[PDB]
Amino acid sequence: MAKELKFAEDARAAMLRGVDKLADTVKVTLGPKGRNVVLEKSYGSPLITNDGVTIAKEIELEDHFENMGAKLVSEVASKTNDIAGDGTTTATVLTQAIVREGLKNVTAGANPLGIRRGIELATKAAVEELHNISTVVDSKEAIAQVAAVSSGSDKVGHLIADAMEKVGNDGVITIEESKGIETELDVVEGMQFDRGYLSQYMVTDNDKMEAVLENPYILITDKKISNIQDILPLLEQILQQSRPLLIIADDVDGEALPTLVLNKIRGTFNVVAVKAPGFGDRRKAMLEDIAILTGGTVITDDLGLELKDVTIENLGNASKVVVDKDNTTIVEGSGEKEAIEARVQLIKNQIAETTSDFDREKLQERLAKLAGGVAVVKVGAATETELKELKLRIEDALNATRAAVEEGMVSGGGTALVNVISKVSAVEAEGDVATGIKIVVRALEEPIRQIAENAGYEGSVIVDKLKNVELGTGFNAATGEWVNMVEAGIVDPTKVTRSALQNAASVSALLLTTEAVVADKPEP
Amino acid sequence: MAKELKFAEDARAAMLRGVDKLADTVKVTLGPKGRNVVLEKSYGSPLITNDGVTIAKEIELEDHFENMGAKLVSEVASKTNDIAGDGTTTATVLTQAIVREGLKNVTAGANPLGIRRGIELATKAAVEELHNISTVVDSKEAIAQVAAVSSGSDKVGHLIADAMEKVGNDGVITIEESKGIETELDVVEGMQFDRGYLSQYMVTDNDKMEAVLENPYILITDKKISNIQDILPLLEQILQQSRPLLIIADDVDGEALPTLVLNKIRGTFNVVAVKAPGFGDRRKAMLEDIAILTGGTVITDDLGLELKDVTIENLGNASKVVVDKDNTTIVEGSGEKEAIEARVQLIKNQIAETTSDFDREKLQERLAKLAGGVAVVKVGAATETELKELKLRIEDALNATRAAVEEGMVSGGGTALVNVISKVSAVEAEGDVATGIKIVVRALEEPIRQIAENAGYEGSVIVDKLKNVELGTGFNAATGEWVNMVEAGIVDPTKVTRSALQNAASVSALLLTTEAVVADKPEP
Amino acid sequence: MAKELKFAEDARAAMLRGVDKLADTVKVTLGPKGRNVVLEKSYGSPLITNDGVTIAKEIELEDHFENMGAKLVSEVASKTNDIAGDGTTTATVLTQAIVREGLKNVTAGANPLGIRRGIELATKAAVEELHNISTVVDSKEAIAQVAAVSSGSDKVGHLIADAMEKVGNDGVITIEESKGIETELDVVEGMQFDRGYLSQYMVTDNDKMEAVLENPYILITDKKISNIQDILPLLEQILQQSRPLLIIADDVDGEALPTLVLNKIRGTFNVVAVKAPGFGDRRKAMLEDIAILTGGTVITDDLGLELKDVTIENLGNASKVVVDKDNTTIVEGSGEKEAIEARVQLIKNQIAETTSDFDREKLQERLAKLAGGVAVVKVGAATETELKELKLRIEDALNATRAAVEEGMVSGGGTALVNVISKVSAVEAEGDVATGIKIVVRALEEPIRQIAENAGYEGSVIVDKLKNVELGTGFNAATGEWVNMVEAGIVDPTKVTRSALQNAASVSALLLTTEAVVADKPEP
Repeated sequence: MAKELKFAEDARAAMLRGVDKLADTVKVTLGPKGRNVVLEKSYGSPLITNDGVTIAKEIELEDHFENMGAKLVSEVASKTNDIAGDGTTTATVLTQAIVREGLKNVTAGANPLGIRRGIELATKAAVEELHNISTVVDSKEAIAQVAAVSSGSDKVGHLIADAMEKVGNDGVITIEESKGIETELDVVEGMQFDRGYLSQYMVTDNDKMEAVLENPYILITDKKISNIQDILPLLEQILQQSRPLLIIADDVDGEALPTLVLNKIRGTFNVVAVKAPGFGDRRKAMLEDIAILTGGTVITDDLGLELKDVTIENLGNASKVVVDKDNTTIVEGSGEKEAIEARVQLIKNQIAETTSDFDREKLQERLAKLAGGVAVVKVGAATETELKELKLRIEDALNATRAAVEEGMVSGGGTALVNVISKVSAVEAEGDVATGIKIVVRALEEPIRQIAENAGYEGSVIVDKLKNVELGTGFNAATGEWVNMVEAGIVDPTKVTRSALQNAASVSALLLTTEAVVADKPEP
Repeated sequence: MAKELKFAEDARAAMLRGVDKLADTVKVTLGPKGRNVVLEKSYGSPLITNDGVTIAKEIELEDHFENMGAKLVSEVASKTNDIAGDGTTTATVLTQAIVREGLKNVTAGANPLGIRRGIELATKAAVEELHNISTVVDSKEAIAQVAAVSSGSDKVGHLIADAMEKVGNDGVITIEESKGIETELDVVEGMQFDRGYLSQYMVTDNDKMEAVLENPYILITDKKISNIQDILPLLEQILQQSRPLLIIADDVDGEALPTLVLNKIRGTFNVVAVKAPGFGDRRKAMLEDIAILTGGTVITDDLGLELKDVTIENLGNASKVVVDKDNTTIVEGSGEKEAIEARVQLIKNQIAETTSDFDREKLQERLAKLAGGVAVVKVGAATETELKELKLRIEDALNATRAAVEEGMVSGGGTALVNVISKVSAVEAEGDVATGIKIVVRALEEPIRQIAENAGYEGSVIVDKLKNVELGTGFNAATGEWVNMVEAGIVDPTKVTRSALQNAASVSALLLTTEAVVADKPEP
Repeated sequence: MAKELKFAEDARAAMLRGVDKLADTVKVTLGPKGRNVVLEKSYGSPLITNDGVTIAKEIELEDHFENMGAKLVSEVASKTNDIAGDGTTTATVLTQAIVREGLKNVTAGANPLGIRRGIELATKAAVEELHNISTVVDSKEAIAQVAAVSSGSDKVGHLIADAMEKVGNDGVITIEESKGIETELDVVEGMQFDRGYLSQYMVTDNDKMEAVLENPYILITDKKISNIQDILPLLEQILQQSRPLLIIADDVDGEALPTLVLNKIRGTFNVVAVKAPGFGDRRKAMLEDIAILTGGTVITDDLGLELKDVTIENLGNASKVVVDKDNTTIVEGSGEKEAIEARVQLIKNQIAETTSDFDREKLQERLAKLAGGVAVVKVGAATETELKELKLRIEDALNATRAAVEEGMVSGGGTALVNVISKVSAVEAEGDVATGIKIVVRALEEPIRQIAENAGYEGSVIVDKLKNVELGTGFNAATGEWVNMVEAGIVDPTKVTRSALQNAASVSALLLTTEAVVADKPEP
């Protein structure tokens, strides 16, 4: 339908207007003293919240160009919302500030390519500085503290610590609801691999996006399943058993996939199909590993097994299977422990025998996945509301604990961002590159200033005083007192801040170079 | 519907307005330092890109006459985007410049026929000059180097070189996805002929427009298939076998073609029908060759074989068949090697015996097609994303390698266009012919000037300096330094530039002679 | 008050619109077959005429910029209407054509300075060619014929021939109304010098703009008259005599000039004051000559004569004095013939004695002015209407006769303009210079084409046929037959055509270079 193509600064003007609307909607919730925002709902009472990501999701502007800007910034915040729950907001604020000042500078000349180069250089220097100054979190006690201190009550700290030690740093940790009143930690034989669901229609938990199967049947095969006829007898058998089915194949497509999607939507079959991890000869390796762990059999042409000949016996079994968008987790496989041990010993022998560091690394990955097991956290509480609250509290606590483990810990409340201003200013450049460096230097103060303003304190005073105080001491927005953030517990993960900064810088660079916007003309 | 008959200059004014809108949308992406353009999408996040052809495709204007201009220029770029990926943009810029200046000259007299004649003469002289100055690319090392450029990592250069040597200049080279991690080159018995699919509904790969069949059955016949009843038993047999079917006939039309199209759309049959290459007694020659290569049998009235009597045995077989819009490629035919060798020897004897250079050429074409085989590139990589990226990188690398092989290699960045200005100015003409010559001379500077402006440098300064530097040295837009483009690798294939220039000149000549525009009146 | 500054082409658009309006109003009267235009008058019946200069004078446009164009072209025609009565129209037509085509060319580039250079070169070449081809009119019989042709009655030819044979080509010829019925030619002692009236308020003949005095008193002095008190006794004496007074002084200014102007307006004094011809010691030379011719005395400080001491006796006397805007003519001075002869002999001796060619030339001018006398044409007729018609007929006849005498005679009806097209096209130029040459070549056909169109004949056919006929044969618009214009009497003065062409070219060059127009904003 007819476009409304537009060039020069007016397109950028509308871009900026949309971004400003979204930023003014979101940023007021930033910081511990964030103010509340009210969202309209089609049915029921309206929701009042200060959660940034939800508000950003709910925004949709009538103006097509402003809607374009809102969608852009929302998709930017999406790339960071995964870790923690605050990195989806600072990115928006930084993006708004950078875009505004860059547009103003470009209006007066200032070749945009130089601005983009300067922004990238400043961002790289800032990332390097952030990785430089950081409280490395690797001690068990420090990890337990960090887990508990953020939101993890107190017991969650020790629980996460013990599970993290037992399964390792990359070990799989799962959270479950215990029927009792006590939360317990269990380590069992399990399998998690980077293969998400083939479609969102078979998602069991819409809120968590994850597909949850309890005591499901597991189909293990290296063949490609494009025909639903190849599995109809097994489908009928499983329907007779009325149990969930997990499908692990090379690829499920064609007519079989829509048929299974329709059956799942209608509730006829609780079936989930995912792609087989690995490729080539490697794929059969952990296919056999999964077969051993679950007690099932890999359906491959090498063994002379056909899809139509698959019975219930050949199917793998497990207590629980969790499938997210990108990974599939298996809990308590029904395979024999001795067979799993033999497979582990075989992989260890291969590792001791292999000479290729790549092949050794892959075999080590398989060995760690097989032997590390899965940590199971059976959360127990007196009431279902208590159980749900504890589950939610444990989830983000675990996420933040992992984020701290990989990268580290730095000063919270945006103090780290100001702490790296000097290094960025130390970067040498000329012309538009220097202009972009100054742009980033000015914009880096936005989070702390905005937090101070939200608490009623003058932002400029806070910024100036922070620039002249000792490193490690910032501004406590909750109390208005200058204390040690590390001692006061106002700490944020390094990964969150660096990811937000990288995303904001990249997207601002992309937007500043925009010259023509093609949009759909509103229908009269 | 109602028409909006409009004549004289205002019709050309609207023509120019539409062309100017499209050119202003497209040209900002020209050059290595091109700026990004944002396109709206009905669903999902808006797409940001600097790819010219996609942006040109997405443009649609509400004004009917401006829509005429946009569609015209888009169809112009259509003839050029096939080779490489940049010739779809320079043509638009040149067309815009020529149209604008020609309209301005025509407004003040300047009989348009003289302008068209002058434009054609200047374009012919420029094409001759471009064919004059060029780095001929025929050495194996040079071909491997050129292939190693583009993106073509480093291994693609050697792989393309070896396949090209093995199959020859016109030999068929195919790209496949190896299940392993390594990319391998294979030469097999194959068949490609200039016969595309009969309809786009049976296209398996919409993105590549190509029809892909894996281990398909091949129907070989010289008869015309207008009735679906003639093939129903064979269709049922193939449906029982659940394999793809390839149909090679004189013509498939009538009721059989829509029936097959509907079956393919519904997924009932993975059938593809194409016309038989060759005509008269010649057609049966490559028909028998295809039957020998695939192991099938030609269904012809000479042999007493009827369409309803065709069985699975008489059908040709191959590992893979690729059908594009204009050509059909067969990979790994199942026919006996000895029979193919006997056919090759027979064709060689015919060549040594034939006295007609036309018949000898046709027999030589058959012999080379049969004996050269098909180069198969089985691309292997660790990840599917890596495999897809490598496949895409190899595709355009092969296309550019062939384009350089046929024509040659010249300076990139539009330097070659300026390098031929002197020869065009040397063309002698008078009156409107000379006016058109000056028009083309002025317009030829548009690509380099636009590229310089996109990088922030003054276009006029760059043009003037380039006109006075030694041949072979141009302007590096990436760095702003005057270096040797051949040494610096800023090189563009001769075919791309000459095709863009020819298309732009022809279409501008057609447009400048327009006097009346008939367009549908918008419905109130 | 407020301006309405406007730049670029729109100012030139307004200028072109105004010029086009004026040209469309004027050019319709061009040619012998010209049509009649009707003008409005405040009182009485509206006047219908085909006289170009009157119509151009009456034009006044409400739009300010179009008014500027009309005033410009009118001031151009002003410089040309002085000679003959047709050169005030061809200039306008040529100006319109040149301006239109030049504006159209400039709109599409074509640096205006090159256009102006080309126009000037073409005009210079055309003027040279016109001076090349011409029928030189110097024979007495040819002069008499040229006087006879046009209107010239028949006797006026012989009368003018005898007159300018007696007084010379540059001799002063005067026209008077004889009380009898016969027109008579008389040669008397007179004096004409290039000194017009100091103000238009003392003009006696408004229609002829000339100041006419019958038997006036002549004041001859070299002093400057700024005080009216210096001449009050003489003014009273002349008022007692009730005769006109002529004042010849170095300069009359201050309070005396407005006082004399007021007296003349009120009719109290029929006084005219003009500046003294000559400068330095030279001025007193013709001052003494005038005193001798008129019988008066020069009032100078050398002779000890004061302005207040001037009496009636010291004043010069003549039968008639005619004062135009630029020259003052004295008829039948009352000075002694013997004294004039002695002065003439003295000047002849000085000429024979002087060695400076400049001084000899000045003395020769004085001698010719003193000795050649003044030709007096006493026109007689039966009725006053006949006398006035004959006077008017003799006036323009004499003017055209002089114009032919100085320059020559060429083909009329615009034929001469086309006859020089080949030479103009032969001028070598490049770029915008050549473009301006083509502009002038195209525009030179406008007069003949317009004349043909006014008579109903197709202009293009006439132009094409005229370009291919022998020189000296043109198109007779009156009859539509191709005859010899010289034989048919369709002849125009060379001076008229060349002056019109020069004025049109100069003004077109000035207008084409216009870039900003400052005009008075209309009052709301």
